[PDB]
Amino acid sequence: QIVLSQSPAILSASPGEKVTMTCRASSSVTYIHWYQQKPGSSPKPWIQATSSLASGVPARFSGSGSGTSYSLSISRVEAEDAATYYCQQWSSNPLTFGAGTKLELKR
Amino acid sequence: QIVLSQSPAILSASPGEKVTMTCRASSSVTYIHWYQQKPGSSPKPWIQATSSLASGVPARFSGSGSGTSYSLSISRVEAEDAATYYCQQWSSNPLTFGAGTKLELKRADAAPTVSIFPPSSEQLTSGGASVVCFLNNFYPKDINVKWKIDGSERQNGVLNSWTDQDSKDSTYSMSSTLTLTKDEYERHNSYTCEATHKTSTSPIVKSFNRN
Amino acid sequence: PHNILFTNLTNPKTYNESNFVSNVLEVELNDGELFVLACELINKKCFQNKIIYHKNLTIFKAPFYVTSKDVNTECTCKFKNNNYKIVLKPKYEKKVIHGCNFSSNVSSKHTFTDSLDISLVDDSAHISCNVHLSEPKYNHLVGLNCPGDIIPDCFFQVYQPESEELEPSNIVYLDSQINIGDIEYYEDAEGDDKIKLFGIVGSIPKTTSFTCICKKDKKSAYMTVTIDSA
Amino acid sequence: DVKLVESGGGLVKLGGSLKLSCAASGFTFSSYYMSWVRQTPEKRLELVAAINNNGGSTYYPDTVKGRFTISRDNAKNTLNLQMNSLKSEDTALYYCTRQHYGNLYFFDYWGQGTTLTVSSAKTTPPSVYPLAPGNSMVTLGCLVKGYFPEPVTVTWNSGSLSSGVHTFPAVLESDLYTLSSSVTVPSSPWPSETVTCNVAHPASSTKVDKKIVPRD
Amino acid sequence: DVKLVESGGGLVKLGGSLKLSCAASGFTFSSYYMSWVRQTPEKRLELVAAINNNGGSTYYPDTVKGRFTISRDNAKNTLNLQMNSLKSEDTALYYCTRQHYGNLYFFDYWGQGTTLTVSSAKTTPPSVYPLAPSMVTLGCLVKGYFPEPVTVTWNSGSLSSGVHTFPAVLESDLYTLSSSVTVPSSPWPSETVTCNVAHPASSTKVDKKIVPR
Ligand SMILES: *[C@@H]1O[C@H](CO)[C@@H](O)[C@H](O)[C@H]1NC(C)=O
Ligand SMILES: *[C@@H]1O[C@H](CO)[C@@H](O)[C@H](O)[C@H]1NC(C)=O
Repeated sequence: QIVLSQSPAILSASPGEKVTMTCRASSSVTYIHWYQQKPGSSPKPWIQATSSLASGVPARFSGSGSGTSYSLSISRVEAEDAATYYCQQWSSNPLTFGAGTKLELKR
Repeated sequence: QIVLSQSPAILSASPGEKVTMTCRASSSVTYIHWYQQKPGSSPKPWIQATSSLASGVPARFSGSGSGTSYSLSISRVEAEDAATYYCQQWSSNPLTFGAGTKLELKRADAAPTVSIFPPSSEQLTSGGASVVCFLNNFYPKDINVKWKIDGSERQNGVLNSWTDQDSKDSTYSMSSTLTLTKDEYERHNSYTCEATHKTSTSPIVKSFNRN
Repeated sequence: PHNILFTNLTNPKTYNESNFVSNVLEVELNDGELFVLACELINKKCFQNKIIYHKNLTIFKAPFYVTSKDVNTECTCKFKNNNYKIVLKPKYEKKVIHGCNFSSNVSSKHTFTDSLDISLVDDSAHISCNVHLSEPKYNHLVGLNCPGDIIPDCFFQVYQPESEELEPSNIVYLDSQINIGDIEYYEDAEGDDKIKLFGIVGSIPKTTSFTCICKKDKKSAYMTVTIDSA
Repeated sequence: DVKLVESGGGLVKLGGSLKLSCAASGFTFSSYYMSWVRQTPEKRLELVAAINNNGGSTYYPDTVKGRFTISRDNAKNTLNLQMNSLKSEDTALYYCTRQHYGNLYFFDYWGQGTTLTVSSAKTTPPSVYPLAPGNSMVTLGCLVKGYFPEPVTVTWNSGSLSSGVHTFPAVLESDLYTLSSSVTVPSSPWPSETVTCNVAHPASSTKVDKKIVPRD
Repeated sequence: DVKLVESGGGLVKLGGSLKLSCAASGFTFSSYYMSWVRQTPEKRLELVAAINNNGGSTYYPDTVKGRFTISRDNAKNTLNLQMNSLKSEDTALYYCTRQHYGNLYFFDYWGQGTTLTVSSAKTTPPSVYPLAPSMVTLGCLVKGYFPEPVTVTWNSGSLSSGVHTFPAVLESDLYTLSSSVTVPSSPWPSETVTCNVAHPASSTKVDKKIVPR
């Protein structure tokens, strides 16, 4: 199977900061889906096909990568972005998810 | 002189929509500057040299065009983008601006928080008598106001003022004031402020009686 | 016919399968040279720039600037059930770029005559960096290395020079501005730094000048170029 | 940082003359093209006059050519615009804005503007009337009536009361302005704490503070 | 609106078997790939099983291959997962999610999940202990219960601000948690403060009034 490594585990940031998480795959993968999960709810589709943004996802979000290196970037972090973010691959059976980078705030 | 035509005059859009305004020039121009103006403040530099973004302008904004057709585009409209946008040229003397494109942003259908006020006893002693009627934080902008003195309308002496869209909550607010002579004010009892808004089939009225 | 390298592998200096070494053909294309090959390309595509693929024939023009001596465009032919490889790369000359490097990284692949670290300049400022060229004939590279936005699209479009009187300066196409023909253009990117330049060969009708603007965050700069003749 | 402060605006009678000045700070004034740009009541931006960095050459659109005159004192970091033979059409808010050849003549800094009114109507002071009635929150008001001309400033509790405040624009009644400002506070401070609107009318040199009390 | 409703989850003893069903509404169920995906206590997401639009072909990762069995009734708009020989590792919250070849197999819709617990421990009721000694901080210790959940409220829910209900933890095989409420010195002990602990699995409700020591 393909191991998806998400770093950092905890991504603490202050509002306005440009932040970026990283999804490193064991082998090469052609795409990475991104899902945002806030406590009390199931995951939500966030970034489709590596770079396309799901409906209602604000423009500050951005996806970029290829091969064994993908990323998700927030230009100006807003308070509402605090959540855990998971990357998903399915270039070969089985479909695997990532450990999840949790966006924490600072005060 | 180069005439800069901005269309549409009012651009209504819901948050997230991909919107684009258009700056049509009478003759060809080599570049178009863009400035954003929100009420209470002077214009702010927004897009430089047709496509370059001013410092701090969010990446969702974009500029493009050439010749007699230029544009400004927002990928995912945010509530804070509601403002008036002006395009500016200076390919030949004189430097001319555009009429502007005011950005309307769709919102939850809000009913106006109406409130009527009888004329102050201080104004009464001076011989005048103005009744004020506020209609705040409503959406859509479309609304109507009438004054019903003891049931009968009194459009004569009515002044109305409207604020542009609030950039925070995307709502609108309006003030109406029927002025009357102290004598005419005393000759009647009921003073009503009727308002017709999409939020209701029946008009939101607010009346006060001089007991 | 004086600047054509012709390699005949089908049915003005004519090379054939004798000049190959172990079925390899290393071709050093001078800046003022052309290469016309006649063969049946294996995958009909090639050149891992300005190339023309026409039927069983291919023609390639030498680029003015080359970054690494290893970069090369490689074609593979198949004639008489035999495979021949042709490696093409321009003569390696480390030409200097007559312009301003606004970036701060020093491990760049490009060398600029002038330089001005925009990161050091005051915010809300607009500092100039002038570059001048004064030769009868030219064979130079003029460009800039901006870490941020560049105004306008340089150097296909350029910004007119400043007017003494109160007249506006406009954006023009470089071809019209300097009034010469085959202006070669080249672009590059080192991290966030953008490297846009243009080449110039031959003389020039009239001494003319232009400007290109580079902004980064709240800081700004602009490079003014001036070339002369007659 | 950069800062441009217009001054000198007010009411001028038909055909009069007035000098507006602009103070500059926080940048090399001598290296930036300055320009006066106005805004009409119809909300239109128009270039009035412009000047180069060294003050040599100037331009004026034909609409105001010969009538107005721009000027700059680089030693004092000041920009002046002597407007003569003013017509009613010149009634506008005049901004002081800058440009630089090195930013493709971009207006990266404007001012707050100074308001010019060209009319023959007499300068009249305002008459502040309190708006109060006689149940979670409460909306209070402040009626400014019968003044001339704008500029006018309405604030609540000397500026501390900022949230929930709508200051509606002014309108001409017969030939005098009239406006109002709403303020919405909870019902807790309505009988307990004091709320005052601070109306100022510089043209008439008048400052009024009306504490909103219940109707008795 | 698209809707997916998981159901059937609960506590299963070691080696047992259980069927989970998912109700779909608001879209053409027959045109979408369905899949069961579970979330471990480590908060990791794992694909359990998937099925094609017509129900023909299916896939199961080797971890559960043969044990579990996915199925779909397109006439009833339902997705079923018969899980057999359940092990402790299968303890997870199971989501019912969809995909489409036309959206690059994107999970654009997920249900709220149904919680599966695979353990042999016996159902045990809780033992509420009060925690008593400016903003005075009071507590409520819930000890020795099984299984999860447990609802801790203060003053029947009215006391909501300044309340931290810490997560539960396995002691030996039973859970244990606590809830911290912080009120000023004035309302306590002058006015009463009570924690309401309920354990539906054991059909038990406890209300402990916090009194000074
Ligand atoms: C080119 O190749 C053809 C192969 O048939 C040969 O007949 C011809 O003589 C060649 N010409 C040269 C100049 O090598
Ligand atoms: C140039 O230097 C910067 C230093 O911040 C570095 O981030 C970048 O990777 C360097 N570029 C190359 C091509 O090494």
